[PDB]
Amino acid sequence: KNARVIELIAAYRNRGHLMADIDPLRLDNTRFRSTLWDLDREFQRKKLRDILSVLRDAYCRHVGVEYTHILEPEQQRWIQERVETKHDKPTVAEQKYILSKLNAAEAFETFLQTKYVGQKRFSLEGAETVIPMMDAVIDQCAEHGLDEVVIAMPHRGRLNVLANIVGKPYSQIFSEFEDVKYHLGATGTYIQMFGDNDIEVSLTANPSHLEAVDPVLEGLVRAKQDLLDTGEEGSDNRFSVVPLMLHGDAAFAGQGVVAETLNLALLRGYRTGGTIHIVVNNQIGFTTAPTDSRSSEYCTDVAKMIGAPIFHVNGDDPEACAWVARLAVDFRQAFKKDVVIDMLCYRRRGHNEGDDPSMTQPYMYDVIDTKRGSRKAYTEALIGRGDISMKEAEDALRDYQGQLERVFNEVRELEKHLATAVDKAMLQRIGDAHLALPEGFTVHPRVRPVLEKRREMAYEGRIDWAFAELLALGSLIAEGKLVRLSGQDTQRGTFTQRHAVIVDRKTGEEFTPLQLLATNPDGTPTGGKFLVYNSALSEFAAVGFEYGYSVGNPDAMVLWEAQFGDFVNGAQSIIDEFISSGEAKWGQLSDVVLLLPHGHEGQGPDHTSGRIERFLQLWAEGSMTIAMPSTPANYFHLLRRHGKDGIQRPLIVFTPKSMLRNKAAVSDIRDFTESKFRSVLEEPMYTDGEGDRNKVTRLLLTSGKIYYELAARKAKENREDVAIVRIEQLAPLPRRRLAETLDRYPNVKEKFWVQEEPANQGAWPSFGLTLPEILPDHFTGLKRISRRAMSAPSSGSSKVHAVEQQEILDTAFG
Amino acid sequence: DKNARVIELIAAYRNRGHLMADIDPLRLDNTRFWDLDREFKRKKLRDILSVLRDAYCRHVGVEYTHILEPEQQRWIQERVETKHDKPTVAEQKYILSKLNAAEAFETFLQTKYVGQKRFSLEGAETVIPMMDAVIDQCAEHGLDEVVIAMPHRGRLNVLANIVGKPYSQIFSEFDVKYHLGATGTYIQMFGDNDIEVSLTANPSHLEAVDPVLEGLVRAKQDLLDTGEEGSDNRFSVVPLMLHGDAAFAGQGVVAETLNLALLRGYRTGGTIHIVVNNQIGFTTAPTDSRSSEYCTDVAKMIGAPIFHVNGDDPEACAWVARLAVDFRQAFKKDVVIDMLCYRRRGHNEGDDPSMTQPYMYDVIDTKRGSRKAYTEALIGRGDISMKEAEDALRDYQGQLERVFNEVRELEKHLATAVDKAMLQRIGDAHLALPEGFTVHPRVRPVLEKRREMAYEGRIDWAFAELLALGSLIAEGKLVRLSGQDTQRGTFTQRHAVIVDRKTGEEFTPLQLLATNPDGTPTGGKFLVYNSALSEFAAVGFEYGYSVGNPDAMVLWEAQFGDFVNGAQSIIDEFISSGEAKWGQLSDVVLLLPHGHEGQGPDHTSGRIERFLQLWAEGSMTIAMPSTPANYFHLLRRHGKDGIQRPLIVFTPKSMLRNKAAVSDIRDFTESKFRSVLEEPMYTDGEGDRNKVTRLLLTSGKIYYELAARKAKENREDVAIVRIEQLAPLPRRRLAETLDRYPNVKEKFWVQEEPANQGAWPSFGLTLPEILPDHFTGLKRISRRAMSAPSSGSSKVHAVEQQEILDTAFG
Ligand SMILES: Cc1ncc(C[n+]2csc(CCOP(=O)(O)OP(=O)(O)O)c2C)c(N)n1
Ligand SMILES: Cc1ncc(C[n+]2csc(CCOP(=O)(O)OP(=O)(O)O)c2C)c(N)n1
Ligand SMILES: [Ca+2]
Ligand SMILES: [Ca+2]
Ligand SMILES: [Mg+2]
Ligand SMILES: [Mg+2]
Repeated sequence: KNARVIELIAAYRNRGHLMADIDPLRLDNTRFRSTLWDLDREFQRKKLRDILSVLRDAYCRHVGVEYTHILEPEQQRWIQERVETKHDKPTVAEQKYILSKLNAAEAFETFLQTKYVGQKRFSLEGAETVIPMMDAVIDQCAEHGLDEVVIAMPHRGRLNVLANIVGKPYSQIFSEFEDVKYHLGATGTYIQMFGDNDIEVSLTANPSHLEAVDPVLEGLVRAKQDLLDTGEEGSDNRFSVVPLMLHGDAAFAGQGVVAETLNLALLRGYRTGGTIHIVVNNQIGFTTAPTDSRSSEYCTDVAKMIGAPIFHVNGDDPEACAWVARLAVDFRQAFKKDVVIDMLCYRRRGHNEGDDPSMTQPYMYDVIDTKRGSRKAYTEALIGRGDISMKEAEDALRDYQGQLERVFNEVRELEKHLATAVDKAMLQRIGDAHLALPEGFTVHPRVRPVLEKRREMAYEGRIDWAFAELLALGSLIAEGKLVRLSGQDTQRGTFTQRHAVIVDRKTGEEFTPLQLLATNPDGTPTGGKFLVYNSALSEFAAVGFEYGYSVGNPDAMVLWEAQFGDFVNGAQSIIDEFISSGEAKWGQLSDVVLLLPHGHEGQGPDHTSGRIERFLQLWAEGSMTIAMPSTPANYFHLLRRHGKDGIQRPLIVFTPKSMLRNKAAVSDIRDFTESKFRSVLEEPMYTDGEGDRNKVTRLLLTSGKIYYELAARKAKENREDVAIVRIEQLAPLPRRRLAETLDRYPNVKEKFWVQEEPANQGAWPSFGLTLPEILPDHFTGLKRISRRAMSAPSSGSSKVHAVEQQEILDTAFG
Repeated sequence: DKNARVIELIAAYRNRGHLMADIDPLRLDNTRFWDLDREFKRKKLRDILSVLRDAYCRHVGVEYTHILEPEQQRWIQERVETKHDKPTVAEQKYILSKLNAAEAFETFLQTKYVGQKRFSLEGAETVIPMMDAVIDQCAEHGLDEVVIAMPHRGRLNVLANIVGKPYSQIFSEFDVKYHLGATGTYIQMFGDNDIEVSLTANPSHLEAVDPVLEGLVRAKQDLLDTGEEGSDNRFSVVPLMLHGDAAFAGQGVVAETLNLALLRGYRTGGTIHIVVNNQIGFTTAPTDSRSSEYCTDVAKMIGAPIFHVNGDDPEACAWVARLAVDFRQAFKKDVVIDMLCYRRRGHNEGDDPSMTQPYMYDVIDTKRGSRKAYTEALIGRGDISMKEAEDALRDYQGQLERVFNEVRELEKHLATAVDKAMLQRIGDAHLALPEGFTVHPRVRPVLEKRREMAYEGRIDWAFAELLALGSLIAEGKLVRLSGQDTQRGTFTQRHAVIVDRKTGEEFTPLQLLATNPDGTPTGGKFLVYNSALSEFAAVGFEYGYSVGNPDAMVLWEAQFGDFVNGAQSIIDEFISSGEAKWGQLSDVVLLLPHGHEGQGPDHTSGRIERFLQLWAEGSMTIAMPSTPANYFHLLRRHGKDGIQRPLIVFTPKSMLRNKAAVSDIRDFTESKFRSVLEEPMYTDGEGDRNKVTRLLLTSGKIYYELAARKAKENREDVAIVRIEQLAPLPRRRLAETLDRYPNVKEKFWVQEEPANQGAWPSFGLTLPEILPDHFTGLKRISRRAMSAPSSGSSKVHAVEQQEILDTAFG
C-alpha cells in the first residue's frame, strides 16, 4: 500500500503538469478525461487524503511544474519544498495591486487599438497577464537588492512594457508616432510598491528577426555585471544584473539561436547568473498551429537542454502568474541558473489588420470569441470568491477608466505641443610578462620557446603578427582598458600562435601573461583587465554575445575571433541586423571587433575566405571599419587606434593564417614606438631603401599576404618597372592617402588591382566600381588580376589552387 | 519501510543510474564513483539490485524517464531490465573483425599520407561496429536504405568499412573526398537481407548537413510511398546522423532539426543519432563547450531516449545500436547514442594536445586501442582461444597489407504555354469542394474570382503561381511547397489549403489536378505545408528534398526575403556552391518577398545584391518577375527544363494587389518566359520606339510607378525596359531590345534599393563590360547607399521613392 503511495507521489511530481488546468481556452477536451478507505490511513506522518490534496494543489491546478528532469537533487528539493506546502492566499491589497496592473495593461491596449491604425499586430489582448508577471519579476529582483533588470523581447506588447514596466511617460513613447519605436532601447527606474527598494530597468534594441537579440541580451548583461564587479568576473557572486527574456511560443521552439543561447547559461566566459525567460504562449504562430511548429509537448522543452525548471501557467490566473514570477527569481538567486515561465494565453485579434484568424483557425477563434479579457475575468472572480465587495469592484472599474482617460489625455496634450605609438619599455614589459611565471608553474616544453622568443622580440625586434596582437592588447590593459577576447580555441589560437593563456603541464592551472599588465610597476591597479575565453562551438550566439558585450560596456575592447572567416556566415543574422546596421537603425553603438582568418592557401572553400565582398557590400559611410593588415606593426596600430579613438564603430579584420609564420612578415621595434596605422603601404625599398619610384611604369594595387609573393617575384626578376602598393584599410577607402601615394609614381602607364579571390569576390566587385569614380585621374583604366569568378570561395583541390596562384603572379609580371 | 526503500531504490537507478555508469573509457573524473537475501514482490533483493546495476550502472547510461509517453518508458525498461544472453562467439569474432578493419584503415591512413591526423578515428574505432550494427538491424527489419550524414572524422573509414567502397575508388587522385556523397549496398553477414547505404555530401560547417539529410530522406520516403505521405508506416529510409560532442551542443541547427522530427511536413520516422564523444573540441574542454551534464541534452527537447555508451565496450555499443533501431521502428522517433571515446592524436599535424589538455593526454598516452583491448578481453573471459586470437591478429595484419597493396597498385595505373482548358480546369478545381464542405465566408470570393480569372483573364500573381504549379501536377510532377504560413500565404493571397469553417478539415484545390478527368492518377501530387518558425533547418530541408528527388518541384518561401539571412550557411555552403564543389545538383526554388513599401529594414529586402554576388555561370537562376504570366512561365520553365539548378525569385507584396499587375489569358496560352520585357505600347500598341531619347532599365514593381508617371506626363521621349531574369544576364535579348531604340542618348539603371544594394553593384560593373556598345556611360538612379536595406520610417521611404521617380523623369 505504502509502495503505491510513493509511486503516486512520484507520478504527480513527474507528470502532474500533463493534467494541470493551464490553458485558458481549454481547446483539448481529452486533456482531463484521459481505495476510499486508503484515503484516511496515515503514511513525517500525514493522511493520504492530505498528501493527495497537497499534490493536486501543487501540480494539477493553474501551474504545471516540470522539475524532475533536473539532475541536481538540491534543486529538485528546493522546488518541491516551496511548491508542496499550504500556500497563504494573497492579501486583498496584493490582489488589488495585481488588478491595478491588469487595469493599466488593458487600458493601454484599448487606447493603442482605438487611437492608432495598424497596431493589431502588436496587440497584447488576451496576454495582458504578462504585465503583472513582469512587474512581479522586477519587484522580486528589487526585494533581493539587485541593481538592474535588462529586458529583451519581440514587438508584441512592447509599448505596454515601456509604459507599465520600464515606466516611460506617454509623452516619450508616443512622440511623433507613425514603428521604429518597436525596435529601440530604453532605460528607466522601477520603485517598489510595498517595499523600500528601487531597481534600474532597461530594454535592449532588436530587429524584427525573432530571438536574434537573445545572445545580445546575455552579452550586454555580462558586460554590466563585469563593470559592477558582480558575477563570474566579480568579487561578489550576486550577479546583480538580471536578464529578463521574453519570447513567443512558435519562435522559442523553431529558432536555433534559443538553444545556442541556453547553452551559454553556465559557461565561465558567458554566464549571467541565470536568465528569467517568459514565453507569451498564445498557442499560435501567425496562422500556424503548435502541431506544425514543434515536435514536443511544450514550446519550452528546449530549456530541458540545461536542466532549467519550467513552469506552465494559466494566463487567466494573474495570482498564479505573479507567484511563479517571484518563485523564478528566488530559484535564479539560489542556483544562478535559468528559469522558464510558459504563460498560456491567447491572441484576441488576428495577426494583423487584414487577418480574419477564423479563416485558418476557426475552432480556436470561435472559443476566443466567447472569452472576456483577463481583467474582467479576474475582477468577476474576486467578486465571486468573496475577496472584494461590489464597492471595491466598482473602484477597480474606476481605476481602469481613470488609466484609459489618462493615456488619451496625455497623448492629446502631446499632440498639441590620436597617437598609438608606445615607448619601447611597454614592449619590454609585455615581453618580460611572458617569463614572469607564478612560483612552481610548469610550462609545457613546446610553449617555453614561445615565451622566450617573445621576450627576445620585445627587446631585439623581428616582432611577428601573434606577438604584435598581444603587444596591442597588453598596452591597452596597461593604459587601463578592459580587454575581452574570445572565439573557438582563442586562448591557444587555432594556428597554435596566440598562447594568451598557458596551461601548467602538471596541475592544469591557467596562467594569463597579459593580466600582469593590469598592475603598475609601483603595484597599483591600472583599472584594466584581460578577459580571454574559449567559446562554445557557436557563431550566431557567440557573435551576438560579443556585440552585446560592447553595447553593455562602450569602454571595453571586445574582440571575437572566427576559427576561419568562412564560418562567420553562421552569424549572418547578427552581422546584418546588429553589427552593420544597429547605429543607423536605432542609434545603438558598438565597438565590437571581428577577427576573420582569411587567405587562399589550398585548404578548400571553407578554409579560405572571410567573404570580404559581403562586408564591403554591407558597408556605408561611418558604419564600420574594414581592414586586411599585411604587417604585425600595422595590425598593432589598427587595434590601438580602434580602442583609443573615442568612436564606437565595429571593426572587421581579415587576419592571416600561414602569413603568421612568414619570416618576411615581421616588424621592427621603431614601427611600434615611432609610427602609426598606415591605411596605405609602399614597398620598403622606396621608403627605406635604394629603390627608384620614377622607374615604375606598372602599378600593382593589392591587400593582404599576396603582397609578399608579388614582392618575391619582383625581387627574383629585378623588376624595377613594377611597384606594389597595399590597401590596408579597405573601408572607408583611404582616398587621400591613396591619391598621395600614387602621385609619387609619375611614370605609371597601367594599373592593376591584384587579388587572390575570385573576380566576383574579394575587394574587386566594390573597388572596380568605386576607385574609378572617387579617383578618376588615378583609376580610369584600372584592370583586374584575380582568380576567375566562382560559385564557391575557391577550388576544393590544393593542386588547382597552386596553378591558379602561379597564374596570378605570371599575369601581374607578364 | 523496507519495501518502500526498495521501490525508491528501483526509481533512483531508473532515473539517475546513468550518473554512476562506467561510461568514460578514460575515467577522467575520479569523483564520479547486509540485507539482500530477503524476497520482494517474487525475487531476492540481491537479484533485483544486480539487474538494476547491470542495466543502468555498467557500460551503458540510459536516460529515458524524461520521456512523456509511458508506453515508451515501459518498452525501454522491459528490454534493458533483463538478464541479457551473452553474444555468440560468431558475433564477438564479427565485431572484432570490424574493429580489425577499422584500425587497419587508420594505421594505413596515418602512415601512408601526410595531413591526415585531423581526420583520425583512433580512439573512436568502435563507431564502425556500432554503425555496422545500426545498418544490420535496419536490414533485419527489411528496410530499404540507410542515408548517412557525418562530419570528416573517420569519413574514409566509413566509406570502406560501412558504405563498402573499394580502396581504388576512395584513394583515386588522393581532401574533396571528405565532402562527397557515396552510394553502396550492405549485405548481412548472419542474415539473408541486404540494404542500400548512402552518404550525403557536406561542407566543413559542422551540423549544417543535419536538416539536408532529413529533407533528402523524406524525398526518398515520399518516392517509395513510405511514411507520412505513404501507404505504409514503415519509414523504410532511415537517417543515420553522426556528430561530434562540441558541435552537437553548440550549433543551433541541431535543435532546429530535432524540432522537425515529428512534424507532418518534415518527419522521417525518427533519426538514429551517433555522437562521437571524444570529450574534447579541438583544444576546448566540455566545461567551455556546454552548460549541461551531457553533450546530448538538447535531444531531451523532443523526449528522445539517450544512451551513453563506453567506446571501449564494442559489444555494449553494438547492442545499443540495435536497441536504438528497434525503438525508432516501434515509435517513429529519434534515438540518440552518445559514444564516449577519445581522440588519440592532436586535432592536426602541428598540435601537441598536452599543451592545452595535459591531464587528458597523459591518460590517453596509457590507453591501448579498443581493438587490442577487446581482443585481450575476449582471451581473459575465455570467449576465444589463443589460436583464434592469433588468427584475429593475422586478420588485422592481412587487412593492413591489403589496403597498402591495393592503393600501391592504384598509384601504378521546350514550351511552357498551357491551353485554355488547363487554365479552366485549375479555376474550376477551386469550386469543386468536397461534399458538405463549408468554405469560410471571406475565402469563398477568392475561389469564385479564380474561376472568373481562368475564363475571363486579368489573372493576378497569386493565381498565376497556382496555375503554374497546378499545370505541372496535371502533367505528373510532384510539387512540394512550404514556408511560414505558406498554406494561406503571408499576404492572405495563396489559399493553397482552405479550412472547413465548421470541422477544421483541410481541402487542397490543386490536389484535384493529380487525377485525370478519366479518374486515373497523373503521377503528380501537391504537398503543401506550413513550416516551423525556422529558416536554417527549413531551407536546408528543402534543399535536401530537391537532392533526394530531382524530379520534384521544390519551393521554399520566406515570410519576407529579409529573414532568409537566418539560412545563410545553407545558401552559401549548399545551394549556391554544392554543384561546383561536389557535383551535387539541386533544383530548389527560394521565393523571397521583396520590395520598398515603407515597412522598415526587415520587411523590405531579400538582398538581391548578395545572391548576385554568389552567382557564377551556371550556378543559379535569379529573377524578379513583374507580371503574373512571366512568373508562371519562369516556374514552368524551371520545372520542365531538364536541368537541376536553384532558382531565386524576388516576389511581390503590395504588387500582388496592384490592378495593373494582371495578365491576359493569351500570356499563358501563347507566350513563353521573357527575360527582358518592353512596354506593351511598343510591342502591342501605337507607341513609337524612334521618339525615345532616354532609356530607363529596371526590374520589379517600380516599373508600374515609372509607367504611371510616363502616362501622366505623356513622355514619348522615355522608354522603360525590364530585366526579369537578373542572372544569367540575358545578354542577347538585352542587345536585341536596346537596338530597337536607335535615338537613345542616355541610359539609366533605376532601382528602389540603396546604391550599395539591389542589382546596381553587379550590373554597374558587368553591363558595360559584356555589352560596351550599349551600356558605356550607364548611370544609376537609386536610393542613397545605406548600412541597412531601408529607412525605419515610412515617411522617409515615401520621400525617397518620389525622389527616384522625379530624377528618372527630370
Ligand atoms: C527570424 C524570423 N522569422 C520569421 C519572422 C516572421 N514572423 C513574424 S511574427 C511570426 C509568427 C510568430 O509566432 P510567435 O513566436 O508564437 O509569436 P506571436 O506573434 O504569436 O506573439 C513570424 C513567423 C520573423 N519576424 N523573424
Ligand atoms: C560551423 C563550424 N564552426 C567551426 C568549425 C571549426 N572546427 C573544426 S573542428 C572543431 C572542433 C570540433 O569539435 P567536435 O564537434 O567535438 O568534433 P571532433 O573534432 O572532436 O570529432 C571546430 C570548432 C567548423 N568546422 N564548423
Ligand atoms: Ca573605437
Ligand atoms: Ca529545373
Ligand atoms: Mg505565438
Ligand atoms: Mg569532440
